[PDB]
Amino acid sequence: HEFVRALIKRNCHVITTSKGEFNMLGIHDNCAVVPTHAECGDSVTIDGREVRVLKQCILTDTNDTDTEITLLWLDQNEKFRDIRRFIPEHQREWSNMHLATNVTKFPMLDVEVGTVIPYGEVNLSGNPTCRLLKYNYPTKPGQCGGVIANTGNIVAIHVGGNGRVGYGAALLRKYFA
Repeated sequence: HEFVRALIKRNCHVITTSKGEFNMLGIHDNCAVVPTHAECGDSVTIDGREVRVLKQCILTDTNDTDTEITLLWLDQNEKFRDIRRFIPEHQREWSNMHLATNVTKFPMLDVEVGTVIPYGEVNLSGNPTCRLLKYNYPTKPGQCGGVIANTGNIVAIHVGGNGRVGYGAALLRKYFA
């Protein structure tokens, strides 16, 4: 609510790649999360400036299936507010979740997507993607990277949809240990 808006303002940035504009969610220290299909390079445009990526980790499950989550370790002095304590340890169903992003098409957007349910593996644009949470909301192109959350629970980043539902990549605390 207030929590989600403060999260966007404090930890989120516009990342621009050849795939367009995405929301980038800082997690802790210099480590941020972006959708894997943003295809970030060795340096990324953040809030209109080139930022060098010290290390990139494309996260996979134990069968090497994409989670659609990529970790960026950024060459910056700033430290993200450590939000790991709000990131769940396991996949679970959540009620009254919001999608929030800040992007040219969707500036300071916050919308209620409702209930978020663990949904498993889905092929997104031909690529198998695991550990997705699904919400019955007609999410739109340009909302990728948006945060799926509510007060105290930071649960996914938005990574796809089909015009009727949205798929979020589950954020799990062990990713960020």
